[PDB]
Amino acid sequence: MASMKKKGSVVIVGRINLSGDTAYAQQTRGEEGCQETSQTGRDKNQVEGEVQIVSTATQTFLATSINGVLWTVYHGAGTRTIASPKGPVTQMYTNVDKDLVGWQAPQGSRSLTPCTCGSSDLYLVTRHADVIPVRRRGDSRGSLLSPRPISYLKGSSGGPLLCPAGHAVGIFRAAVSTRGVAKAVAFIPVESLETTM
Ligand SMILES: COc1ccc2nc(O[C@@H]3C[C@H]4C(=O)N[C@]5(C(=O)NS(=O)(=O)C6(C)CC6)C[C@H]5/C=C\CCCCC[C@H](NC(=O)OC(C)(C)C)C(=O)N4C3)c(C(F)(F)F)nc2c1
Ligand SMILES: [Zn+2]
Repeated sequence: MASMKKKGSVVIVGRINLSGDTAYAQQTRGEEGCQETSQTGRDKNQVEGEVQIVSTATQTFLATSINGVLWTVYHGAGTRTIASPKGPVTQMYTNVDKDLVGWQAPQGSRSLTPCTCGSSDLYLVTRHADVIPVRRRGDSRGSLLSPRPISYLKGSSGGPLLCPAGHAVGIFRAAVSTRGVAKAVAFIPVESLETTM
């Protein structure tokens, strides 16, 4: 028992900048500092924006602030704490059935508003800051207007699908792949997050 290890914290390592006319990824922490911050859980970096790039020791993905909660996928974060200036922060929501977790949104983040538009013309934001049009096809599915190899979507779970007005419609969960080409995506609808809240 004496040598039983602790899994580290999720760490914010960058963000997707949507504040201007041009979407772009920004790295805010390199690999070595990420490893150190995962073990201590103490991240003194200033957080900005709605979409964070996050990492564990073994995986990197996205997390999205909606109504004061930073949300991501359970298949990325598990039950992990997130690093913050005051130390590790415990999840406030965990739902494996939805592939969903959330923590209180970091000080300095900005939150998206849940969409009430009832629109089916959506936009997926990836970890490379690509803004991909997606037609909504059901409660939890949308089609890519321009299909792409799954390589282009890998690492973007936890990112948002947005409506034309920039509201949050859902959280990207899984790619529907045929022969390595993503023609559609599965997402956690924001209504599911609102109920969890
Ligand atoms: C115990 O609790 C659990 C444990 C494990 C779970 N594993 C789950 O699925 C896994 C992970 C998820 C994935 O790869 N996600 C993305 C990503 O980027 N992840 S990632 O950031 O790289 C990351 C791995 C986090 C670092 C957006 C994808 C981008 C590219 C696709 C790559 C090819 C994979 C295609 C596959 N497609 C699929 O399964 O499609 C159907 C329709 C569902 C069958 C798919 O997408 N995935 C398979 C799910 C889910 F299914 F709910 F998602 N729940 C879980 C609950
Ligand atoms: Zn909307």
